[PDB]
Amino acid sequence: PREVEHFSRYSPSPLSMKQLLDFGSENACERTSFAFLRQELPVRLANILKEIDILPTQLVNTSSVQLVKSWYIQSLMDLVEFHEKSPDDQKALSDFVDTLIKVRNRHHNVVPTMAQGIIEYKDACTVDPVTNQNLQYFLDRFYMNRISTRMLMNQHILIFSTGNPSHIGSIDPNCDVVAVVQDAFECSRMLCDQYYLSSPELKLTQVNGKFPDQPIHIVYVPSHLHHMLFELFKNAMRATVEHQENQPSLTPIEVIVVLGKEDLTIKISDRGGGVPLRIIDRLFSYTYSTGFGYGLPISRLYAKYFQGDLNLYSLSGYGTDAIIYLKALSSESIEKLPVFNKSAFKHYDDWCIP
Amino acid sequence: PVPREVEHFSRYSPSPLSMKQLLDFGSCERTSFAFLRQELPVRLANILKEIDILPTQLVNTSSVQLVKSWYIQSLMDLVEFHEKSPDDQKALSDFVDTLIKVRNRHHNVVPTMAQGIIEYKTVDPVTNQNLQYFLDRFYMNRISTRMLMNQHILIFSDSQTGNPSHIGSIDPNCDVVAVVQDAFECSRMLCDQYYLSSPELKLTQVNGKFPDQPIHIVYVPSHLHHMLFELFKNAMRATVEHQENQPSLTPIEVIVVLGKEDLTIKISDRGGGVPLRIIDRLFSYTYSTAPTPPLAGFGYGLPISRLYAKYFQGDLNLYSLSGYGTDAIIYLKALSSESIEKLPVFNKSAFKHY
Ligand SMILES: Nc1ncnc2c1ncn2[C@@H]1O[C@H](COP(=O)(O)OP(=O)(O)O)[C@@H](O)[C@H]1O
Ligand SMILES: Nc1ncnc2c1ncn2[C@@H]1O[C@H](COP(=O)(O)OP(=O)(O)O)[C@@H](O)[C@H]1O
Ligand SMILES: [Mg+2]
Ligand SMILES: [Mg+2]
Repeated sequence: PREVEHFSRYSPSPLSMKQLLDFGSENACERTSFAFLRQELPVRLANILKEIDILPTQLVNTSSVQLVKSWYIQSLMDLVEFHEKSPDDQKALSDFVDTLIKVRNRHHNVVPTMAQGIIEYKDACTVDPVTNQNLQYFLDRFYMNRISTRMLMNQHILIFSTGNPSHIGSIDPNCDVVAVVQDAFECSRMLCDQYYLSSPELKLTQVNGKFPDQPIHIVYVPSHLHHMLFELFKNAMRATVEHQENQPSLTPIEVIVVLGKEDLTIKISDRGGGVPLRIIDRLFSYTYSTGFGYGLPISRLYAKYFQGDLNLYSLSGYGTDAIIYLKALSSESIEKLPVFNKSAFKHYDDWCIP
Repeated sequence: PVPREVEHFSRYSPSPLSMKQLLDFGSCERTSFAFLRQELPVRLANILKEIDILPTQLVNTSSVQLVKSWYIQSLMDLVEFHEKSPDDQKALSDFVDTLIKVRNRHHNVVPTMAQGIIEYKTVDPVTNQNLQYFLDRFYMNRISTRMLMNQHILIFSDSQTGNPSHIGSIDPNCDVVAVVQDAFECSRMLCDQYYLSSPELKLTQVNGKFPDQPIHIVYVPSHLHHMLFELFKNAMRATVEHQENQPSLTPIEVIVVLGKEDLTIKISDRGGGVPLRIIDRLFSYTYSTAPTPPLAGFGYGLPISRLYAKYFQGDLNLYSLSGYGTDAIIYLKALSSESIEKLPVFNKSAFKHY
């Protein structure tokens, strides 16, 4: 409808982790957050809605994609309804919390519903290299967009409706990185043991280049950090178990946590045989697995969402290294947000290739 | 301007050869002659076109104008052979002498081109992304024409037979670990002159392809040596300057792994790492954190080394943990049939790029 095209004319406004903190830690003005989000969420919903229409028709027409599209247009309409209310009407502040909760429940199944559309589409139809590349591009952007809107909405929900008191919404201002590592390792070990009757141990070490004795803390969303580590541990454990199938014991998964001036980096090392350089990129493809191959690409989105990153490099025949990079300063942890614009629409032989 | 024969031969694509094919004509002089007399002018004319569209204040440096002058003469020298019959023995022999002449003429191309970049700096090279793009293609083109000519010279000349165990410059049974130790020795001796000390080598090897067997592939040892040498110089500089407050130096650790498709060499140091932010700057020509002078300063080590790795469909990557150290990693195809030349082509696509 009209509002999809109207609000798609705005570009999304990215926030730093620091802004989110500074706002909601001490002042936490419910009026301001409400005014901000009733504008911002529609803009981000409308932007990704426009981008959906660019997709191949037999993909857009799947009941899956039509579901996502309709939930989004529905959420966008719900929210826009609050532009007529005043920030001072509290039946409005209160209903907005409720509307956000409804919206978060409505999008709960967005990821797998969209994934089903893709799977349906790829199974059924033949896909040019170009189109399969556009799908990757689209999905990184669609899922990033959902990560960002979930982030914003939960901050408002948790702060003004409640969660952990040590945290400001979903943000932990003193995130104990090492402890998130151990916790994510356990979730993985549980599943590994409950499936293979065995699992590698953790060998973790840490270096605080900043204060060489200090425990390692940064501002971060531990939930996001947990998701990345968990997925990387699942992979490293499965690879270790399957590669050492003829073994008495499993080699340890080795992790090092390092804090430098501007980076926090976590390197996870396994001796699970690796994969050939030829295959690496396919790992980060949404439909590549050997339980669905969303681990790597989604984890990489969580890493990138605040200007971090996630890389794999492997020694085929021996093992694999996964590195997570996170920004160390909260001021530089700024959302990486897709905007639908000339440059993006455009995006949808140089050397001799073998 | 541009001579007719350059215009003409640049209309062809170069033809990528594999290491296997290069090996093989060391197993008919006529046929190498028929190939090279055509191919070499094609590769020279292609790159001469790209030089032609270089920044006019670059193209007009005495250095670049001189390299252009050279590439033109070599092309003509070679085109003069187009009339001769491949079974004219005086021709075949004259052709060898010409390749020797041309190789001597091009001996100073690399430093002459770099010098021109120095002079050119009314600009900033590290940031100029067209200059980087051209430099990758220029140097790769040089690597490939030297390789082709040396192969012919070392196999068919009277006077230059190269290493008797090699076929041309190709070692069909390259002892990868022995080249690692040699490269490390060279770096060690340069490091000592700058620091009166240098880290030690700790090497491990895993042959997944042929367990317990020494590791061999078909490869050009001089290229591998160049790559290893440059990476070891960086690891040693980084390690020493970072650990200068400690009673001793942590070793540089190297793992060599032969897999089914890949040979992978990982070189890990504890030299303090670099922020993720400047990683890609590291592969930019002329980028250095050392003052320009030699151990470091010209900033060619990384981009050149990566060129060598990619030339035969390999690759070179750096992953760093800022505040701790860096992993440098080389990938080479383990099969000679998959080791195929990676060559620039000047065409519509390449032109769009500038
Ligand atoms: N550490 C690793 N060692 C070997 N292969 C790995 C590793 N991590 C990931 N992979 C490979 O890349 C693929 C994708 O992982 P992911 O994207 O999480 O999907 P899924 O876990 O469902 O298979 C895996 O199916 C596996 O084959
Ligand atoms: N192993 C390493 N550890 C820390 N920094 C490194 C490492 N390798 C390379 N670098 C950084 O990236 C830069 C580039 O290396 P290179 O391209 O060889 O040029 P140069 O050696 O002339 O400085 C170096 O100047 C250095 O600052
Ligand atoms: Mg997984
Ligand atoms: Mg160097």
